[PDB]
Amino acid sequence: DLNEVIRYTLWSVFKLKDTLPEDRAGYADEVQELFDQLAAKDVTIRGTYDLSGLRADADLMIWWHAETADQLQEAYNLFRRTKLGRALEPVWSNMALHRPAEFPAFLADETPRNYISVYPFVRSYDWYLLPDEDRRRMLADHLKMARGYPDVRANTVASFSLGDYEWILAFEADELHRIVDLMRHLRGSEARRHVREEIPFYTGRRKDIGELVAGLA
Amino acid sequence: EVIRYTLWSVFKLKDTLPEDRAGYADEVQELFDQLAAKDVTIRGTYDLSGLRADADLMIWWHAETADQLQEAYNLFRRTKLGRALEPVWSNMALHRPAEFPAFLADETPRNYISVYPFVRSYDWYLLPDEDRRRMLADHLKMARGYPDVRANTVASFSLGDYEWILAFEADELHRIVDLMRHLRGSEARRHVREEIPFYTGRRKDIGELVAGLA
Amino acid sequence: EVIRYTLWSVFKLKDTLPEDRAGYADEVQELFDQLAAKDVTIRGTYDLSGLRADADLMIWWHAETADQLQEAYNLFRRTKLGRALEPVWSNMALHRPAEFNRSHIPAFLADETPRNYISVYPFVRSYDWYLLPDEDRRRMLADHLKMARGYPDVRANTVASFSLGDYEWILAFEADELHRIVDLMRHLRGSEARRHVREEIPFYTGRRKDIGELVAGLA
Amino acid sequence: KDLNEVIRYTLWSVFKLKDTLPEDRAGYADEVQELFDQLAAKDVTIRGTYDLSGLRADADLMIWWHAETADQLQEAYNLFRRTKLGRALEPVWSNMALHRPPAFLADETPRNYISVYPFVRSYDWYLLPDEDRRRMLADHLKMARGYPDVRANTVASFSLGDYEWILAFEADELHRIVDLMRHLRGSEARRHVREEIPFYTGRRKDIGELVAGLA
Amino acid sequence: VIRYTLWSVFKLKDTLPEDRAGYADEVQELFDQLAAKDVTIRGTYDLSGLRADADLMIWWHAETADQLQEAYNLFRRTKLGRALEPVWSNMALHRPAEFNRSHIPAFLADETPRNYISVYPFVRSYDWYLLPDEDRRRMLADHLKMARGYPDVRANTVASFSLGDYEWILAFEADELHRIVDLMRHLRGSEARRHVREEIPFYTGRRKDIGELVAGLA
Repeated sequence: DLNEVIRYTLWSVFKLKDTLPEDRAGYADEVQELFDQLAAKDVTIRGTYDLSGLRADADLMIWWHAETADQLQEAYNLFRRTKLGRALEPVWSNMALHRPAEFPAFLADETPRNYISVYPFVRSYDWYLLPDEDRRRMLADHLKMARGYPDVRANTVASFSLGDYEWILAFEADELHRIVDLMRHLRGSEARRHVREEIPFYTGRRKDIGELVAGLA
Repeated sequence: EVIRYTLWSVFKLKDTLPEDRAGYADEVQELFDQLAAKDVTIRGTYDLSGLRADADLMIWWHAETADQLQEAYNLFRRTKLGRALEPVWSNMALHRPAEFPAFLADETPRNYISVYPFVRSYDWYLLPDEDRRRMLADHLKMARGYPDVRANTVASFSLGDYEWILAFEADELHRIVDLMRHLRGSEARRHVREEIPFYTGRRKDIGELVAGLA
Repeated sequence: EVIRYTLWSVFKLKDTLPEDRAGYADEVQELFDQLAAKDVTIRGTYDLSGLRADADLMIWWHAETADQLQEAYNLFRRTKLGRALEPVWSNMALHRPAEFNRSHIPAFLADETPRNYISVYPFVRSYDWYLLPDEDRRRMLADHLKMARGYPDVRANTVASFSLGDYEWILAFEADELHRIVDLMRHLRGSEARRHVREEIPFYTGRRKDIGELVAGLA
Repeated sequence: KDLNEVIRYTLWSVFKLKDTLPEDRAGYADEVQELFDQLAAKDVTIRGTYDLSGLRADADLMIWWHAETADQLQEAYNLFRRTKLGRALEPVWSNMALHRPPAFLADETPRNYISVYPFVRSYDWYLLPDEDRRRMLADHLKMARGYPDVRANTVASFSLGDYEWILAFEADELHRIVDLMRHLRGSEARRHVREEIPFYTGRRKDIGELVAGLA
Repeated sequence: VIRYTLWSVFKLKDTLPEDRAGYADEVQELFDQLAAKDVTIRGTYDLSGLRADADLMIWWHAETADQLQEAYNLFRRTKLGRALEPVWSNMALHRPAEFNRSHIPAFLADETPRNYISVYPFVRSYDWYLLPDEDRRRMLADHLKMARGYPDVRANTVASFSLGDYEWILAFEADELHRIVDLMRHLRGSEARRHVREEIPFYTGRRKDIGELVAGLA
């Protein structure tokens, strides 16, 4: 059903060039105004996240999605023209596209969650060549191992050929330690034998842009 | 016979372009026009911004000699736009006969591009000829469902850090994604060492491209 | 089962501090005092300089929530000292239940007595480690404890960091004699768990110092 | 046998533009040529200067120089960095090798193009039975015989830097270097390789034309 | 018996002044003041040209890590220090060998000057310290035997576990640079080469007095 709708999704991570000015009046309002105008074009900002402290080279993440990649490219450059954007250096910006699963929470469920963890993913070279039953069993068993974490909202979106990775993953939860515990628990899944890359991790706190701007150095 | 070198040059903004960027695109378009008189072809300029944090612009250009493309590259870096950009990745390749090119036979424009380098496993070129022939033929068979994606694979041994540069051009971006996902099922995936960075973006005329960058 | 987030934040000098650095340390100590009043604990500040070309200072701070540590981090970056520094590596973790013991208090909350030196590094196990039969992992973890019994003067901290950053665990070792940390690490190269390691760098090692003497001694 | 007894250190130094050379760059090339002339009088040979621009984003210029001692090449390197051209450049990669038991001593005839890269063999390569190493180095020689127009240099660099060998290929037709390298992918020695990048490929140019053509 | 040793590598931010009078004198006076406090500067080395991202290395050692940290920061306040960017600085100390009873590191026993140096860090394979003791003893004995043809290359092996990213820092001092090259090539035939994970960066250069070193840098 919702697999026939096309939705590109972009996670854009920035770090402070140094700090924001002591007088940062208008910084958040300008960005909120941009986000409001993007919403008129059905470009959705799902959240802005404070990453500072949890990573030395990242401070802010924007999660935005739209029907086309071009809309998100325009949004990205318009953000970089804001006063806040001009105080930031781009760090990591990766797009993904909802594709039908072989055997999406952000489109079905918009209720806010306090924390997020985002990371890219690359499977082993053998993974897509395995017998269909191997991959089906392993993807099924990781679902069963995740059933104890219904409070963690999981997104896994295809990114082949949009960048350096195969999937981008995003986990949303109201309690940060539940993301930690989920990830630790899934280390016991057999699919862990078929992983090549899963960093960088960008983890932080969802905040409204006003509070986000006020809190950054 | 027909020697053609092909170069993909990727740049990122030093910061942003000035608010008043009048003449930035015109100067570059004038340069591309003069290069055309020298049979240096700009196949396209592409907006990479947003899809990568450390890249904003790609130029795909080709010529009969590498020297012509080096000259073109330096002339571009002297333009106002070139002086607002930092070089990120610039890699040349050369059309060579296949063991067992669409960018020269087909010039019709496509909306989107994906460019990435490629390095095979150490033993790939040592496998029995029939093994390579079989896997290369089977990846052709698997790509049959995507005739709307125009593929180029160009040899780059000794021109840089890689063995091949690949470029995929399509009017619908999701078709490039779907092709790449589908070819993950080819046995040739067992003989791969490197395939990044990926540079994917939207083909734009230089005026619109310059206007849209931060 | 009490949640405590712990953060190690590493910085390097942009250049040097000014010849006149009056009030640099005082401003930071005042911030640390205000944070302590809000139950944000600065366990230590450490001089890393010289032992690493790209690091000079580390702060170990911990609190009930990640958010409190994010606020502390940004407030530190606003100090004069903070504005003279470039962030290098900042990684958070928290104690979670061990697989094979019933301890629920991490060592750093149980023992806060001061130690002269520290070594901090992240850790990532082999892909197969958590897939091994339980008894194998139990045995190898038991053996690394047994091999560490000759080093009771090295205080060890093991805290989970899955999904908070690029790693699985953050480890910290606190000792009054720096060579005892070296000798411990060398000795544990004989543990079979070494066959199940993927990543364990960067190492940030240095001398615990009061912020006044730390600021005075930096270039 | 006057070949593998004469001592010769060889250095490949790669630079990139900090940004761009000035529009008025008169005297830049002449100052460098004057230095090269003074170095030749001290038996420091500049085998070539090469335009790498465009073929790599982080490289514009390479100098290949060689001398009887490493110290002479260190002096040459620093003197170049004091020229106006040198002060407009940032060092990128500079690696020395030492001729141990090469055509850069037997053949001075210019060639239009160069490809330079470092090399590290598998950990067990030097532990293989001598027959295996003899066979593979011999077969790889056989595979290169169709490319006599490509001049090959392989120079030991153990302990001078991060590598085991530095390789340099010189040819008048750039496509012949490409074709040689592709052909040698069929050599058994390819099973015993750990590292072979960065590649620095470019066009040999006199310093005047090189300086005029850089951004 | 405890002696920490530190190798600190720097690169020029750009160049030194054309008139750099006083640069070397200030550093030499710092070295003299440090020697009065039993902080030894074993050598300063010109790395330039042999590496694009390094120009100067200092080998210094002292009874405590803290003394070397102070020395490092004091050097960074000199005019020369302020013209340099730190690149790589790694500390180590001699610890008892597994299979010999020597307790004095070579660098404390022999300080006669040598023209050239090669310094690099080292990390063994994950299984190396898990091998049967006899296998490790045999391979270490064989690498000593293969080095017997190079008595003119002075070797130091110091432990660096937990002080940085490595297990050992190695230093080789010789009057003829080609002898270091030849030693390393020869030891590629040792069985211990099957048990290596990391051995770069290599910092190789010429020992110089600080005056001539400063004079020769760009």
